[PDB]
Amino acid sequence: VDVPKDLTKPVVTISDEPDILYKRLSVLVKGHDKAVLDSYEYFAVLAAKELGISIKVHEPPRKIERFTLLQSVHIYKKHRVQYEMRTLYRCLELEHLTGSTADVYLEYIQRNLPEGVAMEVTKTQLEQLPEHIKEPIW
Amino acid sequence: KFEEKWSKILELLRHMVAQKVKPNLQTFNTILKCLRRFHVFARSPALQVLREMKAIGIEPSLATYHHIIRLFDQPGDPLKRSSFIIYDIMNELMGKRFSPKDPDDDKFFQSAMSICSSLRDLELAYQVHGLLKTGDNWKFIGPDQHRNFYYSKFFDLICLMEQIDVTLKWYEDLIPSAYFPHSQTMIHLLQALDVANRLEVIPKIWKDSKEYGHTFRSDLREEILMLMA
Amino acid sequence: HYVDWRMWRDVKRRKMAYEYADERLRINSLRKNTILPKILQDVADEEIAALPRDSCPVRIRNRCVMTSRPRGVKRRWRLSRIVFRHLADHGQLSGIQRATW
Amino acid sequence: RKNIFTGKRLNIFDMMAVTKEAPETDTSPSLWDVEFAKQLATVNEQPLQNGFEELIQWTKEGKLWEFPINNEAGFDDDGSEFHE
Amino acid sequence: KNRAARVRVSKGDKPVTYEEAHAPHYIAHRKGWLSLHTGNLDGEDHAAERTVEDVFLRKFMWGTFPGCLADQLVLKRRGNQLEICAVVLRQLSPHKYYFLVGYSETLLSYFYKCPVRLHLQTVPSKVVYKYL
Ligand SMILES: [Mg+2]
Ligand SMILES: [Mg+2]
Repeated sequence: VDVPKDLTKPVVTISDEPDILYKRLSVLVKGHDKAVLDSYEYFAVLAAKELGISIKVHEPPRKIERFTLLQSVHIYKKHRVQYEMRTLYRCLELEHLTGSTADVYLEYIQRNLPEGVAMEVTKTQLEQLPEHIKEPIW
Repeated sequence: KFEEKWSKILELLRHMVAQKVKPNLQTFNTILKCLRRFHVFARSPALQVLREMKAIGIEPSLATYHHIIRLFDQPGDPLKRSSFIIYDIMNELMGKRFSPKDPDDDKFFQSAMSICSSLRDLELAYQVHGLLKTGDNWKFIGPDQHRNFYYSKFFDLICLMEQIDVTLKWYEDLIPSAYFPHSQTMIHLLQALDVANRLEVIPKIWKDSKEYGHTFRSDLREEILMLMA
Repeated sequence: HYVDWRMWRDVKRRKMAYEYADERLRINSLRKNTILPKILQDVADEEIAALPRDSCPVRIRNRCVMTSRPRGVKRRWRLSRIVFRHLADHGQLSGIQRATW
Repeated sequence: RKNIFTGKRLNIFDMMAVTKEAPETDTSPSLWDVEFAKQLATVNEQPLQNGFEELIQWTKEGKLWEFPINNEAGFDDDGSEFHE
Repeated sequence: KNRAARVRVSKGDKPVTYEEAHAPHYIAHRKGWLSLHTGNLDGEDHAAERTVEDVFLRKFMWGTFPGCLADQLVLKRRGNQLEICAVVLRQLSPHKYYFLVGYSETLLSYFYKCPVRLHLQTVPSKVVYKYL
């Protein structure tokens, strides 16, 4: 019964400046845990469909960095311990979205980036020719 | 006496007009806050200050109605005047989002709910709580001592004048999410279950009483045992 | 409050090397070319050789930041092999595990 | 049957033709004005109600990063142009 | 014989937690990591700085809640937020826990220049996984 009557909505102002057009957004997430990337993929894909963004997904090949260390504090050279760091990837490819839609989606999925997961988002913007290049001076 | 003080104040205000000084919100809030002493003698003069604000262009804040609420809320029979004063103040504030303008804006809801319980008017209490729930108005409820007082009077009025099926919905929505109840609120709730002939809930009220720090309250354990037996 | 006196000496070397880095860079540029006269480059050789010894970056040593061990250090974590393993073997280094393949 | 907003008025003051048309932008922040502004921040002082409000509060204070992430946030190399 | 992070067999009277009962070769197989950040991912930087901070936070909390910690800390980093999840006992009065939470969160926020939060989960006693 104790529900709010009226809710104040955040003010979104429509500007007079034209918006940015992104041909592609390549969201590459990196992590140590494959299951966490699976959950993040499901969340990011479902979020894109609800907002009407066309999204594809694929898994780049993982990387495993290994190195060796001595096992004893002193001598015993022929006895080592080997460690590794596994970097797993998941690439979300979004296409044909404006700058305003990209800012909202990226803010939504970047805030919900799980701990231990990094993101590298590559944005391909569409631009027109500069006015100086449209014709030769002479 | 009031007539002597009210003659000096009207002299300062006329001086303020001679010096080309415009009054602000605090000019009229200070008048209403200072007339709280005289009570009955200052009821009509206080309403002249309110109509004076509206005409000039100064918008009354939550503090302006708090001082008018406390001025009319004198010990006695509130039905004569306090009834239509709170009814007219809520028709004016209905569906308004408030901003902080006066230091005493966080005292209105505590004062408005205090009269609703005195008048035993539940429809008016819903309008007060409805105004508190529109927009960000919930932040004017005040400190903790004022927040517990507001909900104590609000829920004790629900247990009294509301159906038991709705009373138990407010009981779940407010406690402990909104406030922790006083031991006397648990007794008002038991008295509501008795009037509704729903005593199968008594064991639940005792479980909740212990969870709210009322395990060793004498008045509460005696109330529960008497109803059961 | 550094681990030992040897770490304290390296702390001072890194501080002095940072303070003279710009000066050493500018003087070295005069020496590392075949454009300026030899007479000017010979003076630049004497100038950089007269700077304090502990300003030379080749004297800085990458020691373990927790035990001051001068060798067996992994640069990425700045820890000796012994300290690194202690943290890794207790699962306190994010994403690092034993390697089997 | 008479509303409280209809009746006698003090009639001492007069209707403001218009609110202050031109403000005093360079008004000095006297100790009386800086302290009265803190009393207005106390009437809306309530504890955080949920996790979103903690993030909103940290964002306004500047503790929490602003999203989407800009790796150059808060760093403009003295407004220099590329040709400099 | 290997020693690293191995609680050795005894007479059957030594209680060990789940984390203490697993040797290093079970990391990522049967037990997770006690700290999660992006520093150790391929192409990421500042792994050395995150490591020093983690070592300090573990010593700070151990001495700030003496005799209260019932397990190792779990350190989480998201953006510039730092979350510290600790399992503590139910011996200290709640007032002292609230004091130490308000004190530690504020002190660490000013020390590492980032919003720090401390999440406490209380247990009646140290959770025993097995008796070695
Ligand atoms: Mg060397
Ligand atoms: Mg061996």
